[PDB]
Amino acid sequence: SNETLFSSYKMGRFDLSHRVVLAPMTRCRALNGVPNAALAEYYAQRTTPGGFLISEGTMVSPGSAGFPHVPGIYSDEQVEAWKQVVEAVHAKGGFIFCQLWHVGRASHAVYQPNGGSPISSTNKPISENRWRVLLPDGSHVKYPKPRALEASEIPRVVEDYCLSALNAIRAGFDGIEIHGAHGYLIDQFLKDGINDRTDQYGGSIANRCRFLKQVVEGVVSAIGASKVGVRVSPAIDHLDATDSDPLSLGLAVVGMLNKLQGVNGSKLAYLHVTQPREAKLMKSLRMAYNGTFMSSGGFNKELGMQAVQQGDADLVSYGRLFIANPDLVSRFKIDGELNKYNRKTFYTQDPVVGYTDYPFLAP
Ligand SMILES: Cc1cc2nc3c(=O)[nH]c(=O)nc-3n(C[C@H](O)[C@H](O)[C@H](O)COP(=O)(O)O)c2cc1C
Ligand SMILES: CCCCC[C@H](O)/C=C/[C@H]1C=CC(=O)[C@H]1CCCCCCC(=O)O
Repeated sequence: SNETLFSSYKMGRFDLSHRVVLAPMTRCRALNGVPNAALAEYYAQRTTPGGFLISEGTMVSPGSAGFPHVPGIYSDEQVEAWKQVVEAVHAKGGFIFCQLWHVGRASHAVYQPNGGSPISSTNKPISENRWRVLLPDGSHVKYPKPRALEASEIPRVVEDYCLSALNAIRAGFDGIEIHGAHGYLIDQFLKDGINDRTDQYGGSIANRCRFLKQVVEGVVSAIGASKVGVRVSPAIDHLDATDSDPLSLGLAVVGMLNKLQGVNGSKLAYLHVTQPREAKLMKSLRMAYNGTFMSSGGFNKELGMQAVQQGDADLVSYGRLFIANPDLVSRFKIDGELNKYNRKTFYTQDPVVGYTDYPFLAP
């Protein structure tokens, strides 16, 4: 009860100076899928010594994008271009994980090779009321009808995750995070409100987890458990990703990861859980997971401070506030003022405006 957001922490290999984490955040500045100086600049600004960072969602294969100008890690060109961003982070003594991202059905023909259909667990489109895919021209259109995968096809998509993880390390990354949240590919298998499968990848809760299990297994096999994080969001309806019982789902995922750590012999870097914005559900998964717990969603300083003090979380990741405040860790420390975030420049392509030009705190 004497631990705070500013207490040091040992994350297996990595000795952290504090608990404030940069949440993964799509910003769409990686023009044409390739990272650049602007990304290096933006992440560097946000780096503190012993500070932990999570990169924006990063493509694992052609077709895995549902956003314009998001970066990839499947090609050599991408690997080489990422090096500057990581080196920049390492220079300032921070740690960085590449989030491995497949959007599944949350895509468009535009982002698909040969203009194909996005792949998912189901053939059902995302409903057309609340949700629209954003296109390179800035317009918003309806999500198309996806193609459900053959069972035989899945081991290949898992191999895409392996290569991406192997590239990430080769590019200098300290590790990777599996994006299994927010209604993207993995979540489309996890949630029974999407996964209408007949086979071993659907039905029972154990069956809905089988996809993630394999993805986590293959990646851990490739680069070691200690360099792997997993992000899930059991209670988030984004893109029609509902479950009949989110608490049982979360606990089935938590349970899966525990029972995997015996099979491997080593612990994962962390489990990353996002809240929408009961609170029993979070505390429940925490007690249940044997390892580091990074909690996310709607946090400020006081909430983040009390989460650590009470043992609800080891680490707390910040999204919206970290965009507006490159030196957020310092601002929290001295209880300083916070810059407000501008929504309009979240997903614009400018290297500077709304991206790196958020001012540091004055001396
Ligand atoms: C502009 C923006 C982009 C985001 N992109 C991602 C992403 O690529 N991958 C991911 O797992 N979460 C993404 N998120 C969700 C954040 O990781 C985080 O969970 C969310 O911002 C809620 O936390 P907060 O209240 O501190 O902002 C994004 C959020 C925002 C606002
Ligand atoms: C001005 C707001 C634009 C919408 C941006 C929104 O935060 C969506 C972000 C998506 C992009 C990548 C992701 O991984 C998604 C984040 C999921 C946010 C879910 C909302 C949580 C809640 O229910 O409070």
